[PDB]
Order: sequence, then structure tokens, then C-alpha cells
Amino acid sequence: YSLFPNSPKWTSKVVTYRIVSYTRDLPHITVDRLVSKALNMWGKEIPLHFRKVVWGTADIMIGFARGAHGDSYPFDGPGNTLAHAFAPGTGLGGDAHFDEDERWTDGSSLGINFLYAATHELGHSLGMGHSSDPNAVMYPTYGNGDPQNFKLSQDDIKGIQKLYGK
Ligand SMILES: CC(C)C[C@H](CC(=O)O)C(=O)N[C@H]1Cc2cn(c3ccccc23)CCCCCCNC1=O
Ligand SMILES: [Ca+2]
Ligand SMILES: [Ca+2]
Ligand SMILES: [Zn+2]
Ligand SMILES: [Zn+2]
Repeated sequence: YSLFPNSPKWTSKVVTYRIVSYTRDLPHITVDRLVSKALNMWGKEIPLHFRKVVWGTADIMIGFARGAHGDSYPFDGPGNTLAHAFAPGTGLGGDAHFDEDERWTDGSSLGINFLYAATHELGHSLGMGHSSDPNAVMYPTYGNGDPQNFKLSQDDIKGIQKLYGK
């Protein structure tokens, strides 16, 4: 595992999150259930706790976007970069954006598995950098293992606990 330079991390017991926009590929309830599932995958290993808010600012802002969307990291259409997220901090810090040009799926169709992608991006939102281990969720590319049958590897778990303790 690797952390971001200077090891930024949320310095609070509770971290809020808000899903600002949705994809047209999935029911809204599925995105909510899956973001929750994803946050709690990391949540179970550490002392942090998460709370969803539906208006205003939250530490982690989640949204879907195609192309340019204000943050200077324009998406690029289907394929290539699937999504991106930012190290803990204020403003853009902690946010996770998913490329709406991708065919997102919960796993029952051909496309990009949103739970797998969200676990990876929220790992970045919590402070995780990339892994050299092809099997870790934090590995830089999608599809080495099985998007529909996976779990955090010992490498992912070691890194998150190095950042927030057990
Ligand atoms: C892990 C994931 C959920 C989030 C990451 C983004 C991130 O690290 O947060 C991601 O999108 N990685 C690219 C990395 C990537 C692979 N290639 C690329 C070609 C161009 C640009 C990027 C890539 C080769 C071609 C395949 C393109 C489709 C799959 N893309 C990827 O795996
Ligand atoms: Ca933020
Ligand atoms: Ca893309
Ligand atoms: Zn963005
Ligand atoms: Zn990444």
C-alpha cells in the first residue's frame, strides 16, 4: 500500500458524505446502498464512522460527471479513466467523481462495477494511495481479480489501519 504525500487523513471520529448527483444507469437507491456498502468495507477496519447528509457541505462529496465539471480533471468519455477522488482535506479534498460516460452496473449486467469502483475511490477519499499488489483493491487498474467477488486485501487493510489505527 502507499499513502498520499504527508499522510493526510480525516482528523475526526465521524466523516460526513453527500451524494450530490446520480448516474442514469442505476436506480438511485442502488447507488446509495452501494456507496454505503463501499464506505463500510473500509469502515469495518478502523475507528471512523460515516454519516450521510442530503444538503449543504459534507467532508466527502460524491457525484457523477461527463467531461469538464469544474475541478480541472475533465473526464474523457467511455473507458480510460473511470473515476477520480482526492486526498482528505477541505474543498475538493475527499471528493469522489465518477465518469458518467461509463456504463455503470451493480454486477448484474456488462459494464463497470460501481461497488468495486466506489471502494477504490473512497479508499482515496480516506487517504489511500495506490498499491503495487495486483490483487489489492487500491491497485491502479480495473479488472485484475473479479469485480463481482472481492474484498479488501491484507495490503489494503494494512494501509488503512496504518492511517487510522485498528
Ligand atoms: C481502478 C479504477 C476503478 C479507477 C482508476 C482511477 C483511479 O485510480 O482512481 C481507473 O480508472 N483506472 C484506469 C487505468 C487505465 C488503464 N488503461 C488506461 C488507459 C488510459 C487511461 C487510464 C487507464 C488501459 C485501458 C483500460 C481502460 C479502462 C479501465 N481503466 C482503468 O483501470
Ligand atoms: Ca470535500
Ligand atoms: Ca472515462
Ligand atoms: Zn472531477
Ligand atoms: Zn486510484
